[PDB]
Amino acid sequence: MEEEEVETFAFQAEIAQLMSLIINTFYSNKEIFLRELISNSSDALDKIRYESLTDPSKLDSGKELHINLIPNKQDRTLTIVDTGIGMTKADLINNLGTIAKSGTKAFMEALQAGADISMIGQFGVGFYSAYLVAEKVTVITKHNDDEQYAWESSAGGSFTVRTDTGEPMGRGTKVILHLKEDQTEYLEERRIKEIVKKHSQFIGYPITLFVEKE
Ligand SMILES: CN1CCC(NC(=O)c2cc(-c3c(O)cc(O)cc3Oc3ccc([N+](=O)[O-])cc3)on2)CC1
Repeated sequence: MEEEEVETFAFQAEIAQLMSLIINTFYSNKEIFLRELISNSSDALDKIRYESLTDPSKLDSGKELHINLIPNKQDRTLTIVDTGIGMTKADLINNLGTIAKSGTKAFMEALQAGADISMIGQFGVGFYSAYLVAEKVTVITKHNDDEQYAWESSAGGSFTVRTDTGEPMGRGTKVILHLKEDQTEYLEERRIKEIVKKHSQFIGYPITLFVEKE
């Protein structure tokens, strides 16, 4: 029998409030969740690109800087993979839920008052837009300085972090959105292409959509 250690963390209170607001309120324009993922991937890819200019060995773990979109209609997941700089364990714990974000309160107030959900990116809390469409999010990540880790949450106020025993990634971050049953349009090729074209046209890294043959 294998033994695996898990650590469970509480979300910072306002982040938990925001997650409940995002999950339990209807919003139109939920398609912007993908813009937010691609934008975060692009930022991570920038980080490794710049780091590699001085230290080409930081690319030992993979030279290609790109984003892959992987819809899976069998398990109702949409996976966004990038070969950006990746996150350490401490980064996941800190950056994905335990540390307050200065934009969370302002954003909840904006939203309450009728701001379009598209505004979320501006408030620095765009990652949480995943919960517009997903009931559960898993973030698997590998930084050159750390082992591969998995973060996961179904909201409800906690997340977990564990060493990832799944398929090794060279470097980068994979976000797996377990979509809500009414949000399966985001597994369709045409819809994904539509929303990438509408919202993610100036990503300066290649993006490839992988479509399972029907
Ligand atoms: C010290 N650490 C600091 C963090 C550095 N890594 C990254 O920035 C990073 C981000 C991602 C990264 C990613 O490649 C895709 C994503 O969809 C989300 C990511 O991380 C984020 C986590 C939180 C937030 N947020 O809430 O604002 C935004 C992005 O992968 N690597 C690595 C060095």
